[PDB]
Amino acid sequence: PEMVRGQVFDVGPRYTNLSYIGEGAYGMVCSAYDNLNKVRVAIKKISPFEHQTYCQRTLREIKILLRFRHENIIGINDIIRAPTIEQMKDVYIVQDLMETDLYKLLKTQHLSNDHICYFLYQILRGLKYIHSANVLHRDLKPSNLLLNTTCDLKICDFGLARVADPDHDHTGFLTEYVATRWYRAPEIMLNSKGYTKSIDIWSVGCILAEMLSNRPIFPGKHYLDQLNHILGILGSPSQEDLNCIINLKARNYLLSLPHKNKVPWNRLFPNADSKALDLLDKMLTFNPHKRIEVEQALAHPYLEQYYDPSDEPIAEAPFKFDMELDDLPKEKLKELIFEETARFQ
Ligand SMILES: COCCN1CCc2[nH]c(-c3ccnc(Nc4ccnn4C)n3)cc2C1=O
Repeated sequence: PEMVRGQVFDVGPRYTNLSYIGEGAYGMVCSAYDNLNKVRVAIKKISPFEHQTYCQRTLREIKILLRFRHENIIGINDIIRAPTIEQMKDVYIVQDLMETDLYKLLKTQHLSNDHICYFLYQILRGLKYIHSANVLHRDLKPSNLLLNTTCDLKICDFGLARVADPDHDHTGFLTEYVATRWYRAPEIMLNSKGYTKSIDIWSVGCILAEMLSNRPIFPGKHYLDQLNHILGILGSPSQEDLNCIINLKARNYLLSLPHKNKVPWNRLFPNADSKALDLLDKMLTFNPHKRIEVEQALAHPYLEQYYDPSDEPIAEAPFKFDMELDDLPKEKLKELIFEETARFQ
């Protein structure tokens, strides 16, 4: 029973020599050596039983990963848990280990156009699969994109993922959101619950911009400030864009703002590929209905050297509907997690 960052990892003795990788609100990620497999792996400790919201997120993450199988998406190799519900205090997800992530890479390394193009293709390829399953990632950011030495890319962290619900997306002005702020689409702040696929596309665009400059494009200091940054670059929303916002609080705030003109991408990224800037423009579109879709993004001239529809697979068993996990108490949710993880025992 080794310890990391104050946390006890009951993964011994099959897994030994734990090293810290990252943290979350209710979980921790470590690397370890898999005795009898002769390889180093990644192990995520999850402790969601004390909170209903966490139990919902856990069941969804596990359910998705267990059904997903794709080169550009992190899979589950094993799941460690106590033999009984009474003894089950945490859940350990074992995954393949990746050398690093894009967050770590961008802090130190300048990316060549070839790398940017290749990284972006792999993200969209993975995302095509995700969206074909009727799933939304809802937390795509550099620290959630893993890399190895040969530049293979894998999407990780399906903790905030859900089945898409387009008919129940509308909401009020400045309603609270759990996803990372810098990669949050403008509509989250104004009228969206983030239940549509276009939410992931915005994030990818934010990632593409960051790959171009090694700096976040919309670095809001806080929740209120995030929209300030987006509008500062994109400029004032058009009449057409404004008519899709029917919540009066949101629309009236937008109308109350001074006129601002759009800042051209070539002024922010003067060294960037002109085709890359074109694709970035369609990803970072204010109106979520006008925003480019994953399959369209792949067919974009910027990625023409990788684009192969036959080699970009989709899911065999897409999720029919989102589970009503919200209502269920921390107790029934635990029992469902227990049953989902039973096969690995
Ligand atoms: C508890 O947090 C939940 C959210 N979350 C945080 C970031 C993360 N990273 C890996 C992972 C998986 C495999 N390899 C790596 N490698 C790696 C990255 C950096 N440094 N290294 C070594 N990271 C899984 C997760 C994850 O799911």
